[PDB]
Amino acid sequence: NVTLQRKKRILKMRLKVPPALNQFTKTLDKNLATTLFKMLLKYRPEDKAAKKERLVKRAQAEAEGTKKPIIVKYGLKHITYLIEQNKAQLVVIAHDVDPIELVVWLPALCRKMEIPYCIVKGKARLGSIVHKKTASALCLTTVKNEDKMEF
Amino acid sequence: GAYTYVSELWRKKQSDVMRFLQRVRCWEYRQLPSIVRVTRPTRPDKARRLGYKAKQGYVVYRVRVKRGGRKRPVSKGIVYGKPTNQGVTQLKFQRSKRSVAEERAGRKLGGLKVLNSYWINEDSTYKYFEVILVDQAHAAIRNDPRINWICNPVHKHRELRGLTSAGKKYRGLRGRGHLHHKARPSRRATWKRNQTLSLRRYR
Amino acid sequence: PSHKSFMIKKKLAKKQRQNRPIPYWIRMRTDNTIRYNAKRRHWRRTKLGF
Amino acid sequence: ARIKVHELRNKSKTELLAQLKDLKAELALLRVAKVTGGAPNKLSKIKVVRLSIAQVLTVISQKQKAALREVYKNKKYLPLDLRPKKTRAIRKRLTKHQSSLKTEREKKKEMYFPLRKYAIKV
Amino acid sequence: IRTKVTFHRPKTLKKDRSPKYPRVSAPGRNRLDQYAILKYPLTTESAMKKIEDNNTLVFIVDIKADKKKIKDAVKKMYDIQIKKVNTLIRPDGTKKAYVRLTPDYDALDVANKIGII
RNA sequence: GCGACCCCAGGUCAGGCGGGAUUACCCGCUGAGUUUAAGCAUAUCAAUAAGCGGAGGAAAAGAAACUUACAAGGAUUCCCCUAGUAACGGCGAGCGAACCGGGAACAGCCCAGCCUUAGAAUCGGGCGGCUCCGUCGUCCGAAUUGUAGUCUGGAGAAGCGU
RNA sequence: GUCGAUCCUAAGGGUCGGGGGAACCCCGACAGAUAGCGCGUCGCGCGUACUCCGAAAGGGAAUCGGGUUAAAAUUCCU
RNA sequence: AAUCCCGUGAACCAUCGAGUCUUUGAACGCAAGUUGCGCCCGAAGCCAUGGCCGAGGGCACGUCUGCCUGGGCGUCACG
Ligand SMILES: [K+]
Ligand SMILES: [K+]
Ligand SMILES: [K+]
Ligand SMILES: [K+]
Ligand SMILES: [K+]
Ligand SMILES: [K+]
Ligand SMILES: [K+]
Ligand SMILES: [Mg+2]
Ligand SMILES: [Mg+2]
Ligand SMILES: [Mg+2]
Ligand SMILES: [Mg+2]
Ligand SMILES: [Mg+2]
Ligand SMILES: [Mg+2]
Ligand SMILES: [Mg+2]
Ligand SMILES: [Mg+2]
Ligand SMILES: [Mg+2]
Ligand SMILES: [Mg+2]
Ligand SMILES: [Mg+2]
Ligand SMILES: [Mg+2]
Ligand SMILES: [Mg+2]
Ligand SMILES: [Mg+2]
Ligand SMILES: [Mg+2]
Ligand SMILES: [Mg+2]
Ligand SMILES: [Mg+2]
Ligand SMILES: [Mg+2]
Ligand SMILES: [Mg+2]
Ligand SMILES: [Mg+2]
Ligand SMILES: [Mg+2]
Ligand SMILES: [Mg+2]
Ligand SMILES: [Mg+2]
Ligand SMILES: [Mg+2]
Ligand SMILES: [Mg+2]
Ligand SMILES: [Mg+2]
Ligand SMILES: [Mg+2]
Ligand SMILES: [Mg+2]
Ligand SMILES: [Mg+2]
Ligand SMILES: [Mg+2]
Ligand SMILES: [Mg+2]
Ligand SMILES: [Mg+2]
Ligand SMILES: [Mg+2]
Ligand SMILES: [Mg+2]
Repeated sequence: NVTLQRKKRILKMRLKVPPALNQFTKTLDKNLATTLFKMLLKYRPEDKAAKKERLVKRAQAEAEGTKKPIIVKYGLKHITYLIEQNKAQLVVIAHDVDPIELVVWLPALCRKMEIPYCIVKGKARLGSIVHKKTASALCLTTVKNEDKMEF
Repeated sequence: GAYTYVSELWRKKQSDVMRFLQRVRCWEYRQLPSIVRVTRPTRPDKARRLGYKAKQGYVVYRVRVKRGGRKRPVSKGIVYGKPTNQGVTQLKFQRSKRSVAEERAGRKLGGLKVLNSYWINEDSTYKYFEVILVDQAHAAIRNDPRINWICNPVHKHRELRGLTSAGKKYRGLRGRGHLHHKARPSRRATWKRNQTLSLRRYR
Repeated sequence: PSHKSFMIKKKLAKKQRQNRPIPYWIRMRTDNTIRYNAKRRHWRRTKLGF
Repeated sequence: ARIKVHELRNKSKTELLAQLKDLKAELALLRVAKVTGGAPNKLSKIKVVRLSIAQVLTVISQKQKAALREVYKNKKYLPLDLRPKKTRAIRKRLTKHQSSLKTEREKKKEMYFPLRKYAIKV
Repeated sequence: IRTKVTFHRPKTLKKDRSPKYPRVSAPGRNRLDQYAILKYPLTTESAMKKIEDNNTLVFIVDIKADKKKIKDAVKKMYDIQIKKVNTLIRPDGTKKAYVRLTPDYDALDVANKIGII
């Protein structure tokens, strides 16, 4: 197992990489990545415990006779729909999606729709934001008005 | 809706992007054994249109099968018979490489039911397939009305009776009418029916 | 031979038990057709084959 | 006189073992009499004592099994010996609920458009 | 760092079985008790001479009984100590045990208690 | 060095599944020659016997990428007929279906993909309760590289009102 | 316990993984995270893919007289 | 056979739902022309936490779900 994974890394860089696949090596800079990830942490989806906690607050509210949340959108199927509908303002793509065909076309789609996109290192890092083991890509449909300048 | 992009990309197998990815994958598969468990399907879009679901009970295996015809397994290439049967090479197996891959997985994985399979790669020497198998004993499968049919005893070893998607192809069942009529209900059933000498009581 | 396995010795023991005459009172039962032991074996006439 | 099964079931566990111990000892003496030219009447007692030992063992085993089945009653996992035997094929079958599972559209078809009762006027 | 060029599988933790249910509801009953082990004494003329000549008792025993279990069965049955036990399998497939009692015990006295003499 | 993920390894880890047997019928593969041709090699015997596998009370097939050319039929299977016919064949020996028509029976359906995003609404397991082939609660997992709903071309989505 | 089998390995046999094979089967430690062992008291050290079968004539821990039965003994008795 | 007869009741009776079910065999610790060669758990009993004794049971392979313990810069992030 160790030998194959090391030979796999070598073989990729020995062969000529077509441009559509080579664009994923040009990931976002480390300095800008931290700023982007810091903003994402401020829009994390609610946890399982948090999700249940609000549903019991609503049940009591319903018995005793409200704002649209602003959170990160995840899921390749859902993100692609947002991009096509032109409701996405920023697309974050993982560079290490295997198989790569799942996202090798995302940069082209974002470019054709005039939606800014970035390629960041780590699908595991993206998954941690949305409380998942991994996430192929993340999307931001809208940021809170209090921080629309830095965004 | 991202699956259409993936499916359309896999229709361009001779493009630079696909030629590169398939070339690297083909090398990787050659180094591993002929039957290997894979954590997830290499072609999720292709898998789910053949019945695969991302839920406990579904498993995917990659099967490697050698390419080429079927040399007659006879010692020294000697046939004791008339010239019409003296051929040894240029003989073709009636079942396809896809069928063989399913049978190899089915026999090895006796505790699972073979659902379907699909092509993933090939070289001059080997052909690679991914076989979708279902753990019929898992509760998640048995409580799913769309797949729990495979838990019934009539569906034991579908691949060994030619009942899979590949099985229907090589039995001649993909198609009907004047070009495929002898294949139903089965080729041997048609023969026996047509050979029957019906001797009625009042004849 | 003197050197013999446990399994073979057990089989030979059973054959000896089966090599007896039928009890006399068997022939006096109602509707009896057993006249004698039809499976008698002599060590020198018929061999056990093992 | 002889052993009555319904009387055994009223005895305690210790008493059955004590009676079983006595019966086996009695049978041992009869076996000695069988090889020492015992009287024909005493040789007929071997059959009676053998029956008694089997009856006592049967009662002991039945009580032990019954108690075990009560201990594991309402438990999810039971020892294989206490699980229903039936047949191999029957045990692997889908449950009654599982066999009747259907998709949502199939459920709606049954409710919306079930088979109706009707007749043709003569 | 590694000082060995040969890779060895690292040791990993192994747990002992803790089944949620016992595979067998209860233990099986003892099929080789004292009565099962000792079927009956041998009362042949050759066997009888060994009662007094050698202080030995000849028993027919279960073929699955070993000398260790025969010794304990005789102790529980007749409450006597054994000097040594010799066993053989007879041509009829049954097992015979030559049980020699210690000098502290008299085979002839024990034989009368059994009821063979 | 500490973490996440990936791939892989070990486990008498918790709970499950598989092997083998049977031959009448059924499904897949493999596959002769005797024989016939008055010889014989294609052919025929035969898409058969033998061989190797896999099932069930039936199996297999099945809701048209069909038949047809008509004033059109309408999933599959089976019977009669078509018919020893069209066709195939050292066009020799031989071989040989199908549609229409008449009957037995009759049943239709489920997915994949654009479409929850104001909420993975889905499922499994551990534990507990109950009205225990199930259901409810709670906890830990699976899953966004997509569970459940909606849709399957005969349609359908959306809007409108009867 | 003392005679043998049992143990060891020989020509060889049967096999894991891997490679073939429609399958029955073929090759046989050759495509590989070996088996574990040692020393402390669970930790350190070592660690080259079989803890398998294969000899009543090969290798091999230990029993000698005397006596005893109709029939057993370097096995019973001393 | 003072086994059994106005009856918890005879039977080489019928039937089946309780219960028993040796060694093997797909055969599963390893083997086998061997009742041969291993390892683990352990009631009861018993001698002063240990020791002996021991009924009975466990230890095949492939594989699914979950879990525990780990390996590799395979891809990263932070010191
Ligand atoms: K031939
Ligand atoms: K021919
Ligand atoms: K639950
Ligand atoms: K030897
Ligand atoms: K020598
Ligand atoms: K001596
Ligand atoms: K051995
Ligand atoms: Mg999974
Ligand atoms: Mg002779
Ligand atoms: Mg013979
Ligand atoms: Mg001996
Ligand atoms: Mg376990
Ligand atoms: Mg001829
Ligand atoms: Mg002729
Ligand atoms: Mg001729
Ligand atoms: Mg045949
Ligand atoms: Mg079978
Ligand atoms: Mg059956
Ligand atoms: Mg029928
Ligand atoms: Mg069917
Ligand atoms: Mg249709
Ligand atoms: Mg029709
Ligand atoms: Mg005619
Ligand atoms: Mg023909
Ligand atoms: Mg027809
Ligand atoms: Mg018709
Ligand atoms: Mg969906
Ligand atoms: Mg609708
Ligand atoms: Mg509509
Ligand atoms: Mg010796
Ligand atoms: Mg050798
Ligand atoms: Mg072999
Ligand atoms: Mg192998
Ligand atoms: Mg090597
Ligand atoms: Mg190694
Ligand atoms: Mg050895
Ligand atoms: Mg040996
Ligand atoms: Mg020697
Ligand atoms: Mg002699
Ligand atoms: Mg065994
Ligand atoms: Mg044995």
